[PDB]
Amino acid sequence: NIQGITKPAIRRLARRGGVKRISGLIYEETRGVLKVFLENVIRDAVTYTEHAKRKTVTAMDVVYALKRQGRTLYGFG
Amino acid sequence: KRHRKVLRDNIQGITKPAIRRLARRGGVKRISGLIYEETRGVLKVFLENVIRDAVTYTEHAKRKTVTAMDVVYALKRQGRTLYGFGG
Amino acid sequence: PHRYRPGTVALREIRRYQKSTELLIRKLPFQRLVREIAQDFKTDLRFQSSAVMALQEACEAYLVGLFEDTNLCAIHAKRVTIMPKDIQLARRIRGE
Amino acid sequence: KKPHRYRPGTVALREIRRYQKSTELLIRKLPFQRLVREIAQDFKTDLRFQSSAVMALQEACEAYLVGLFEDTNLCAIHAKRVTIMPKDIQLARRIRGER
Amino acid sequence: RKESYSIYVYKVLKQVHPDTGISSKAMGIMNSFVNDIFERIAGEASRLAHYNKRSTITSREIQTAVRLLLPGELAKHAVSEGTKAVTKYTS
Amino acid sequence: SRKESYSIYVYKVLKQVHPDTGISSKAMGIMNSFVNDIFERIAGEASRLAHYNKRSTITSREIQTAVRLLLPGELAKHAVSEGTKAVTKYTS
Amino acid sequence: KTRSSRAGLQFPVGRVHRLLRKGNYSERVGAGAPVYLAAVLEYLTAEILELAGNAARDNKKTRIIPRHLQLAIRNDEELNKLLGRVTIAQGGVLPNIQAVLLPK
Amino acid sequence: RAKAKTRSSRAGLQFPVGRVHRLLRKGNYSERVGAGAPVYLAAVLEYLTAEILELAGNAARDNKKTRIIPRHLQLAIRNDEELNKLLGRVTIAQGGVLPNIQAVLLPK
Amino acid sequence: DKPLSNMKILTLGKLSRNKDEVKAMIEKLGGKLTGTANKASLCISTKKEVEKMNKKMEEVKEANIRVVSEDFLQDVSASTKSLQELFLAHILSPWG
DNA sequence: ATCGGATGTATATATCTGACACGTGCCTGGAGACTAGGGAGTAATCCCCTTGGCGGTTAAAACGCGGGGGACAGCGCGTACGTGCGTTTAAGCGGTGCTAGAGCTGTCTACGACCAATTGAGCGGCCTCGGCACCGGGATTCTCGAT
DNA sequence: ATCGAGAATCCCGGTGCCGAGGCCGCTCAATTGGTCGTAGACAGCTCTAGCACCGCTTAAACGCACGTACGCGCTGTCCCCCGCGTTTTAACCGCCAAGGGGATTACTCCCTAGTCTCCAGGCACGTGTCAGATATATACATCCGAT
Repeated sequence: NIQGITKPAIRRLARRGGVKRISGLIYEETRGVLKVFLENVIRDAVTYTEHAKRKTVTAMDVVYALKRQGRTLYGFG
Repeated sequence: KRHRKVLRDNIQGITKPAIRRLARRGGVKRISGLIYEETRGVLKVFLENVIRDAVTYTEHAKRKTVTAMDVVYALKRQGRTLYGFGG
Repeated sequence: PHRYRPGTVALREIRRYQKSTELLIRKLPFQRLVREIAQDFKTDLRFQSSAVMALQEACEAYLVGLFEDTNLCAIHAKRVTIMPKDIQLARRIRGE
Repeated sequence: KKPHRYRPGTVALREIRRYQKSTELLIRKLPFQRLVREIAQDFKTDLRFQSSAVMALQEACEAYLVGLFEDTNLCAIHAKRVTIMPKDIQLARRIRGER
Repeated sequence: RKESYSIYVYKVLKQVHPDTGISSKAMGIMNSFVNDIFERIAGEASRLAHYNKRSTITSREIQTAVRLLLPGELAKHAVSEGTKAVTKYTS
Repeated sequence: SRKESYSIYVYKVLKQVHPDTGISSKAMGIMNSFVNDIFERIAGEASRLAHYNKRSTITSREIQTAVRLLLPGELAKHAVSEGTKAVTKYTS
Repeated sequence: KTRSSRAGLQFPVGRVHRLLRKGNYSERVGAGAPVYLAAVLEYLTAEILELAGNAARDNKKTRIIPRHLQLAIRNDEELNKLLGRVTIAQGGVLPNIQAVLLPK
Repeated sequence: RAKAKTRSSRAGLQFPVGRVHRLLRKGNYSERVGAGAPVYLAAVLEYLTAEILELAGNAARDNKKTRIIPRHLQLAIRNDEELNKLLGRVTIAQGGVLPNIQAVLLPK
Repeated sequence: DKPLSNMKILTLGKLSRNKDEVKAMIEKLGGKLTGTANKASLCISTKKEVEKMNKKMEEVKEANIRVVSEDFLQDVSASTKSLQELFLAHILSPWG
């Protein structure tokens, strides 16, 4: 399933990141890193959801998760 | 009313071989000489930020003397929590 | 027939995607991934649509900044080409 | 007979083992205290110190510098350099978010 | 019902740039900024209170929290503004 | 004048894990530093949880949740198990 | 009357006070604390909106949008220092290429 | 009245559940504090303490020292993934660092 | 200062600052750059181009548009002096 | 190097639509006008711990002199990654429809706070002794320049 | 290539000390055990937002070809760094003297919390337009050979 993160999407991300030239080995590594980054956030988010006795995750769960994980996102508070 | 001699340029007292010993504990094998002054600058800035906030806690306490707790608070808010001097 | 040189369109692409703000990953499969990840922390979960969007913004942002570090790692290595070791170095320096 | 000499960098490895084994502080005590006092005297006059406060600063500063040099080491190694250069520090601090 | 800073932010916008509007997403981000900074200041003010056994957060805590949090010219200007506002409120 | 610390409880725990073993005062100061920090982390997140859920009360639920956020997995699970066991025992 | 009107501020001093009390930060909150805090928030608001408005004018747009905020925040050193670990929805990044990557 | 008995003793804990409750109230974290909280908290702290001191005592034993010192704590902390992750932004006075050299730096 | 106003200032002839530096100076100065003399206000160059007299500058001379040495940019990026007088101070157009 | 092919980009004009800029109804949370209990401000007093300085020792830093190996400019050459065309595919969209569960309202009572009597627990001070440090000498390791 | 100096390191053993471990008074902070009000657990209802599924379009991702320029293994040579010996020099240590200010206690009162009554700032939610998205044709900017 994770392979749905497309090669040209990763390229566009690298381009917003100012990268000129790209080893193919990047794509799988990036998918691995992304998966870990997602997992850590999601675990805490689900933890807020579960603490709240919800079955539904909120954007606030993501906010609190990201804030405690040191990456405070404005635009969803 | 009996003060010590006024302080200037003490950043040079951070010795080359001390900087080397620090780099050695940091596992550095080989050192370019340009490192010494750059390190001094980085250290000077690093110190200044902590010290200012420590003094800020000292001022809020209306104290004239800086405590280790003042240092601890400064470091903790600056994200570099030090165990060894709390209380 | 006409051509650009290698890298020229890549510099054009940098200008494009740095001038723009649009999210870069496909919405649907990003959500699909999030759901299967979440299933391992708890079964039978559901999501606010906004949470998906917020996650995508966060992830793309995290990746972009990390790629700038990666770019700088390659540049410090005299490469113009990124390699996995650049990411590993950046992540290690970040303390991940 | 030619006097003994270790090969270049052999003693530096011995020095790495040495200072990685010990816990001891590495900067000259009173000069460090003078620097701290000097810096503090730029923010407010006649500031006084607990002895402990000074020791804690030296601990903090040495630890910060050491970890920073470890990152610096990696930066040179990644650059295939055996030798550290100011750019290594700068790069690391930039990645760290100090810049 | 649901609170926000938004109308106050809107009046600030009208003050600095009468002819200029704002997007809903941007106004959301403004609320995020306000919330964040309020929490930062208040948390440090609480810590100052604990560190000095004080029951009361006061102007002096806020002034100090600002001095810890803000970079130089923002801190100075914010201090001036808070001092002024307190002076006017007192009179 | 009167101070307080965790030090005796740390020392009892020390006797329990390693009967024959002592500790330095500076190391004990570090242990106190550790207890303080981890206490404060937990209590802050408990407060946030309670706040986000409008609860006036911090409870066992908050501590359990706070731990499940703060700690790495197996360390957290052992901690969750311990705290749960202590609560059921205490309740009896 | 209103507390904000005596302060000469747009921010809601009463709401600030009530927030401070129920935000559990202390047993007590002296009367000037919310006034000072409101002024700080309002000032920072003004400083942001000023620069974002300038950015929007440069972009030839009458309305402030997330791009403009991010742009302003990363162009000012003190804002960027204050907000470094923050991320902004639909902000993107500063247009930026390292000179080594260019032609010749 | 009945003979005085500690909440800590009922919990089967060394850590001071009563002092913990006091600190929770005075720490302003919430308007109210349910009695299971100080128990659960104490147990957690006491467990983490034991988990540290086990490995620190091992580090000391390995060093042929019978008394724990700051070096042991730091060593034990960096030698566990979970403690190191828990304490990664934490510095330890007189801890030193892991003895560690990158292979590229060694002789041929 | 912002002494210019969208002035589409043309840039030619082996400028020692890069085109994006010159653009940044012009546009900090309230201007805009151009490649087109037909819609330019003014042009800036090394004196060598008024020695070379390439078709590009010759079009500017035939537009009679005033032209100045590159240190004009340095001067406007440093001083509030009347551009009319700075033409003289940096003059490469005897024309206009 | 210039010079023109190209194609990509930014700039006028229309337009259209829908988001935000603004108005009205209205309610709750701020706020005006009380009260008082105690937080904290201010004074006074103690003494301790911080600050300064002097003399003596010797560890460390500074300083100078090789020299070798690491830094890095050049470069030959192999591929892997950028650009581009043609293929295919699945993301997207606007639709529909469903019902789970999130959210609001409402009851009732479990239990955390508040006070008050009691006492033993943990802290502060004063013992006393063994784990550790400390040479100091002795055994082992590891390095280098021979071969 | 493997083999001797010889330099550094780590290992036993007598001293001795001083920090850690320990024990006793004993103050206040925990517990004991009573209220009681309201937090919040639990039931109920509803409507909304999330979930599911459907057909069509076309933007996107993909898959293949190819060449160039990038990465990168190799070489020379230059010096800047490491290592080692002499110098000096200032850090370090003891012990001494002064006195600033941290710390604590006691008093007094200013003021922040709390309460009730009042009501307009601020919130919800209608609605009109002009901000700006979307072409689209157009006139610029700029890249790339081919000269």
